Amino acid sequence: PAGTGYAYHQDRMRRR
Amino acid sequence: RIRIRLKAFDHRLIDQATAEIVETAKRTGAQVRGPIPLPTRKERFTVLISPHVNKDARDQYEIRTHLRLVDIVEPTEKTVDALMRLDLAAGVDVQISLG
Amino acid sequence: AKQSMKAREVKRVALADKYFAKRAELKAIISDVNASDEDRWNAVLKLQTLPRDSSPSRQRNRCRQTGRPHGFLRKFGLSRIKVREAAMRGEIPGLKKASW
Amino acid sequence: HARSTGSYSLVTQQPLGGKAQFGGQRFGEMEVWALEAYGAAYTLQEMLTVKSDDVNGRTKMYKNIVDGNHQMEPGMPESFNVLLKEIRSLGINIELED
Amino acid sequence: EFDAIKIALASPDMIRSWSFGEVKKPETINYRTFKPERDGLFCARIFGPVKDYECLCGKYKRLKHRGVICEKCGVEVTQTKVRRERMGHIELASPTAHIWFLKSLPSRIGLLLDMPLRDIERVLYFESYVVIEGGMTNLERQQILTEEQYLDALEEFGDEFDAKMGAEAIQALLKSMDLEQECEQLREELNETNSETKRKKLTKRIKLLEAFVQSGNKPEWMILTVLPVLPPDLRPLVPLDGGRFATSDLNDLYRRVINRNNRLKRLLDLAAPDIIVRNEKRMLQEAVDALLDNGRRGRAITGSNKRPLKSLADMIKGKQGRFRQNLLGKRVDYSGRSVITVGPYLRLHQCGLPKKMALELFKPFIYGKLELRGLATTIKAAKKMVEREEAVVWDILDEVIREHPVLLNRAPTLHRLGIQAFEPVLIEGKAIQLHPLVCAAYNADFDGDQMAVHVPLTLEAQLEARALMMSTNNILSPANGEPIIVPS
Amino acid sequence: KKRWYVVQAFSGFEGRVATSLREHIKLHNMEDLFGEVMVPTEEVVEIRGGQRRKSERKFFPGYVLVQMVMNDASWHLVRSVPRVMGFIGGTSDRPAPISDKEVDAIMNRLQQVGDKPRPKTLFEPGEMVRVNDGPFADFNGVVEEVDYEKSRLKVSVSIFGRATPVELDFSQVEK
DNA sequence: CCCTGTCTGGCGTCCTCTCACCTATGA
DNA sequence: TCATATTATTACGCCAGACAGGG
Ligand SMILES: [Zn+2]
Repeated sequence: PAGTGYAYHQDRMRRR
Repeated sequence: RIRIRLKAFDHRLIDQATAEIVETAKRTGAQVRGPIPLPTRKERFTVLISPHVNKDARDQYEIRTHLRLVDIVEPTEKTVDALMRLDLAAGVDVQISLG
Repeated sequence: AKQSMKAREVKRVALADKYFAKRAELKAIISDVNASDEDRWNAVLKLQTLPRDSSPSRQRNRCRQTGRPHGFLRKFGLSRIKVREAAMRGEIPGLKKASW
Repeated sequence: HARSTGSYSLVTQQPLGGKAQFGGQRFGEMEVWALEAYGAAYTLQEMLTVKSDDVNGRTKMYKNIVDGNHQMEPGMPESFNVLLKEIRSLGINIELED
Repeated sequence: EFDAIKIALASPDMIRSWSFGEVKKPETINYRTFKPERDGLFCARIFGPVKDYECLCGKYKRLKHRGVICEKCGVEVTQTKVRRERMGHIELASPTAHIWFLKSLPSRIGLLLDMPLRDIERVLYFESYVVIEGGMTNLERQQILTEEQYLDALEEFGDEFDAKMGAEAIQALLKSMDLEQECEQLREELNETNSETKRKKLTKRIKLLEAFVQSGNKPEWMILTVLPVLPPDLRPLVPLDGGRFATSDLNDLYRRVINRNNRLKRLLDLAAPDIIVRNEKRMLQEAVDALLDNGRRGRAITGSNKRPLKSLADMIKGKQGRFRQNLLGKRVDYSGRSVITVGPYLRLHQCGLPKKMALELFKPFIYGKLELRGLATTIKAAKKMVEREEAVVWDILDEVIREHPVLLNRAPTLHRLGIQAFEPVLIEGKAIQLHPLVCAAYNADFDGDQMAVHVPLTLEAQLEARALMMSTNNILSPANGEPIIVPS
Repeated sequence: KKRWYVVQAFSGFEGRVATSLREHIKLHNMEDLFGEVMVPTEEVVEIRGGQRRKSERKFFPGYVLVQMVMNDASWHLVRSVPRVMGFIGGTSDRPAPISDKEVDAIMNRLQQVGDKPRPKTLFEPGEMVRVNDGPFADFNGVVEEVDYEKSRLKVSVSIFGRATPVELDFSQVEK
């Protein structure tokens, strides 16, 4: 949840 | 001594079974007694074949239960246990009895 | 036979299954010559109290397929007619037409 | 030494170590830190799930590479399931919620 | 797929729900043949069949009835990796308290039952008695009792009096410990005192007392009643080159716990006297405590020769546990390693990479390229082609290299400039040619150094190697503003 | 009066510990301070039929019973006997004797569980019998019919992919 | 009762390569 | 071969953390 995966974790944290 | 009572309706099948059992015995142990044929049970049945009435009209069926007495005189370690593996033909009720 | 008859038979069987231990015991008591008279009497009365369908001499052997009371055979559990059919079809093992 | 796909170890489904055993180079801990230090996230995900540990993930990967579709189905490291069995074999009850 | 990982205590119902069969016999394997033991540690019915979709003994040698269990085999019928997830449970005859909750500093059972560690161990190793709701006598609940203290009490309070010992007694104490009641008391005790030391001693006890009530963790779950066994696949029994089995240490630990538990069940069958079953339960307690965390008790047990054998907690902790050795750092396919050399003709986004390493690291891309053209048909044909190395696979190799970066890595990577991505240029040779300016980033001279190459497989990883980790992108050191591609 | 005590030896060298203990007694001639030395046996007899000799550790599995008195000299004597760890008791200062009734009950139970098992061996239709005494040995099977009056068990151990219902004895099989 | 020696546990660098050596007992 | 089950060396260097002792 830092690099390229920060967009993925934004998406997963938004979709809860 | 292990007495073995083979019972079946088909005689050929029974014979086949007996031979197999003998084979199983003879490789492992020694001095198999032998396949002794006991008397066959011919259980007969009469029935009226008409749905309603005609008494002289009849069918007479029977079931021929064959017996084969195989005996094993010396039960070794290897022999008795072997029985579990060697699978025989279906519709043959066997009945082993040590002593 | 009817469905109803079959049902009745089943019920009877069930009853028999249920009450066997007690009934048998009662019978034994009644028989036992080395026993009290009063006790025997009680046993006899006790038996009466129990349901009739509990008796095994109540249930009739019917065909397992059709429920036909007559023409029954024990070995097959079937009435003659059905037995014959089975034989013809090959459905009874070992059974074939006999001649001698 | 070089390795595309060789044998795999038994207790933790990761490649073997060394040269005589046809093995792969240890992508150690400080290299994991050095890829966290960039923003390389998919490179590290395939560097410790697809290329290394997950057995269904790497067979899906091998079919996808020989068919031209560069894509990974991630899954879970099997050695993390080994961690669950070793912690769970104590009196400790570790799980995975939701 | 899943959010947070939850950790809690393991109830005996929870351990029976994990399990698939009670591991009774300690007998590992047959050892003269190849078959295991029915039913020992490495069972059939409790876990699964060694062979995939096969009854190990004899039935189901095709794919029709997956599941049937005959009486001749006492075997399940599933996959070869099914035993790796399945775990067994050992019905410990005598209760044994966990070593992780008895000696953690501070002990979990030490600041919960308000009893000193020294006194806790005494009773736990059958060397001291403990009272539990005596009755109308002159004795406390936490106060312990010795042989002389019990003997006199035995003749005194022969009636309503309870004074057990070991984990059993401890368990009862924990079991009969009203958590909620203690909270208020502790809270009231903290508000009715001024003692600095006491305040800190009371706040540390009430913190672990209210935290236990907040969760679903019971006080009687500290003592182990249904010991769980790790999956065989995770405690592997492989033979080395020869005719003997190099057995793991956990099999020694589990086999001793099961040997002792069988002895203790037989002695409780036979009604042995008190001192025999106290030594027997004490040896079981020490065996369980040695299985879980070996050596936390007095001098650790050993098999061969004087070196102690490695337990479960030593499979977790340390430099060589699972975290630091298999989960944070892993061994990695599509990777290579060789000695570096200079090659100053390079541009600083590219490095030299040998043809032999290039044909080994890029075997699946070459297979995919060969299958696309139509030169071959099945995969086997392609593996024979690159095993023979014909004249046409080098053009395939120059067409899989072209725009595909690789991660070069010098072995002591200290900062992020020690993993950089290049484009390969193929080398007649066996040495990685590395552009010289980049050497001042790696701290790489050329006195015998070695570097590892890693291949970004997927497409997002090729783009991360080109857009974040490319060597043209690292021209300033991240520690400051100074350029790291300074001419050396 | 000499009371009993329990000694722990290296389990497996127990008869040699007992012999060395008797010999240390007759060396240091404290003959009035030792009565006996017991190692408890069940006398298992099955070395012939089924090579196993009734695999059962003759309880106790590593403990030596000594009729003794307690002086510190005799305590040092028993712990100076080789391959002896120490006594088993409440403490190491004054180690613990057993009792009277305990020892009595122990001996009685040994004999009972000894001689020949016969104490409620009603296998019944369940569990899994393991025949080992007689020809058909090293085999498992269930007992459909049980005959306590005839002291026989109608077990149908699976044989050649079937089931052979035979009548065996309680000592011929194993629960 | 607040300082206090004293004792007990818990750390101690990454990556790689070569070689040899592996429980006793026992009627 | 197939169950039986654990003893006669010392020689790191801090550095926290808990514990009985005493003015
Ligand atoms: Zn099977």
